[PDB]
Amino acid sequence: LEKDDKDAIEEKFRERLKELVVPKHVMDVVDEELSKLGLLDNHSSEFNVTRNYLDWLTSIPWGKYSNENLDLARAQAVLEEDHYGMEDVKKRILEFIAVSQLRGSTQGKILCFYGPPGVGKTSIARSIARALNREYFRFSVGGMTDVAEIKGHRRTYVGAMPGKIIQCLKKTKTENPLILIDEVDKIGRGYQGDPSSALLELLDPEQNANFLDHYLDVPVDLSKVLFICTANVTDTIPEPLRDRMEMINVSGYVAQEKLAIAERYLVPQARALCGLDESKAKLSSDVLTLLIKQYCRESGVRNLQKQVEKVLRKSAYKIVSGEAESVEVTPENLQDFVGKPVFTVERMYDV
Amino acid sequence: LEKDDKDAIEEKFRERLKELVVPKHVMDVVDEELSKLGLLDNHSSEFNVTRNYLDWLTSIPWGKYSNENLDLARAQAVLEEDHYGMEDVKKRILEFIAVSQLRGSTQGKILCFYGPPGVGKTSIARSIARALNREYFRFSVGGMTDVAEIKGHRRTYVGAMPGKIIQCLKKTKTENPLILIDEVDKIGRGYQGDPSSALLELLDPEQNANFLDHYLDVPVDLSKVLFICTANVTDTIPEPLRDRMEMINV
Ligand SMILES: Nc1ncnc2c1ncn2[C@@H]1O[C@H](COP(=O)(O)OP(=O)(O)OP(O)(O)=S)[C@@H](O)[C@H]1O
Ligand SMILES: Nc1ncnc2c1ncn2[C@@H]1O[C@H](COP(=O)(O)OP(=O)(O)OP(O)(O)=S)[C@@H](O)[C@H]1O
Ligand SMILES: [Mg+2]
Ligand SMILES: [Mg+2]
Repeated sequence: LEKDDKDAIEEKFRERLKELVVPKHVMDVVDEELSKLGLLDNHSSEFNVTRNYLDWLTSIPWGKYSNENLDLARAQAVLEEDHYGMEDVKKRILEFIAVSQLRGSTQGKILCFYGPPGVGKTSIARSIARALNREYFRFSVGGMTDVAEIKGHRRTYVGAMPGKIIQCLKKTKTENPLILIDEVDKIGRGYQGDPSSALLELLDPEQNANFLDHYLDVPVDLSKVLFICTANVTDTIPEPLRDRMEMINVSGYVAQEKLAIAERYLVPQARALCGLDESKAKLSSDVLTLLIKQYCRESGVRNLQKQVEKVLRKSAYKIVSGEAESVEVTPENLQDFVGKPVFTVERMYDV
Repeated sequence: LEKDDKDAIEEKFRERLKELVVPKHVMDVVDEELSKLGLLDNHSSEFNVTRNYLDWLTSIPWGKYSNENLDLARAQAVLEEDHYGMEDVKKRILEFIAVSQLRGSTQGKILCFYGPPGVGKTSIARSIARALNREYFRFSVGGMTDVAEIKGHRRTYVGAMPGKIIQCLKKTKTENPLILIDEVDKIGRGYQGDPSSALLELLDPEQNANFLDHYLDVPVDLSKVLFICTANVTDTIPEPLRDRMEMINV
């Protein structure tokens, strides 16, 4: 077993590294460690750390890129297909694809939506990632207070693994994932190395190219990512970190727009969810108008979500074991069919 | 000792996996960990760690569904006899089962109760779980501050164990237990990682499907669950969290 066994894996790391355009910072560090692996007995207690370190270091993609759809004409459709309104964020992504159409190679940026809850902030990134066609990911940071998740540990410790971003980058083979940090403003104070101190080193647009996770210390390029971050309010963020990234402000909706979203997605979205059908559980557009005028006039689009869902489920139970084979919601019933209205119709002096 | 060995623990895990209908995603992580176990020397700190983490990955049910009852009036009996009145909630759950019976497969939701103390808000939960047949579980959050309790720890720490809900879930084989958070108003805040920062990830009606626990990183779909939350006065709850979950006033 002089040439057997060890030669297999040592060749294996070659093969997996062949196709990549390995950066020169790494290519020195790799092969000498492969030599060190070639020296020692397979059962040597260190061998299982080195065999691990290569398995990560051979595996994280190095300059491999998932070519993105570039034409914006077709981008308009898919960007619109799954959300309505929100024109300014649509325009910002259109600008980004425009620039990337201009200067050849793909390139990243950072952004930070923020605004009223339920505007659609978290609900868009999946759409964008389908739009550009760069690989999606998501990574909530809410309440996190341990920097190790953004960094990893030193590999001296048993079982140490690289910071979460590297696990992402392995799991989404392309080098330019659409990372989506989330709920940034509610990130915790860990009272010993809180994460806000960490994030600045990642998110700085110029310094980002040399992020260095503690586990495998070799620098990784990261300009290509398109980070996105969201928060319902933008005061908790420390001042420099607030400086680092653009703050698009998602807008709250208005009752014309609420009705607009209503017919297009919401009612179908839940009618399929409950299994009802057209002509068995019909809703007038005037019922949808009245729900907004009376029962829900808040900036979000969750509240109306719950009204228009409950209105269906009442009909659900009212059919399957009730006496009517088909409900037909009409305005005359709503005051009882959903509860008493919140908003009053301010009609005091008609005389 | 029945010849304890690498291939034996590898088998017992493998056999344990079969009945489950695992998501294709986590199956690959398990297959890598299995090879990494087999190569690893038997007695070493890395080995016992990785064996433990793989044990947890097999222990979590994947796709098991304790049967949800379907009959309405027969459920109405068990929801009526042991708690007088409170027509609102007894009507709500009845509507919900009417839907779940209608659209085939079981499906979760989320909701919350609020009102004067002693109205029975906590009392009704176990009656519900007996009515719909979902396995019960409860865990007060009152006064809790350490966020890790609902998200575990990194697993490279010596004794780290997965967050609370996963412990709730391994013990009761259903993928759809009726978790019953209690006293949401009085979660700890203002000096350590607020649990409220974390709860949004759970209670998001749709995004919960990729809840991601620190210990076992692999996303844990839990959309089928039926959370319930209680709080005698609905003011201390920060607004974004109050958005997620429909209020009901006994
Ligand atoms: N223009 C839109 N079209 C369709 N659905 C929308 C739109 N805007 C918002 N939504 C809905 O908003 C819901 C939640 O989206 P989210 O962005 O998660 O809400 P949110 O604004 O992130 O609130 P948070 O979680 O407090 S930051 C989803 O059910 C979407 O369907
Ligand atoms: N309709 C009812 N039938 C029978 N017992 C009831 C009813 N409503 C309330 N109770 C009683 O309410 C008592 C306590 O119920 P709880 O739900 O704990 O009250 P509570 O409203 O939860 O108050 P908390 O603990 O401050 S939130 C039990 O002894 C029940 O027997
Ligand atoms: Mg959100
Ligand atoms: Mg109680």
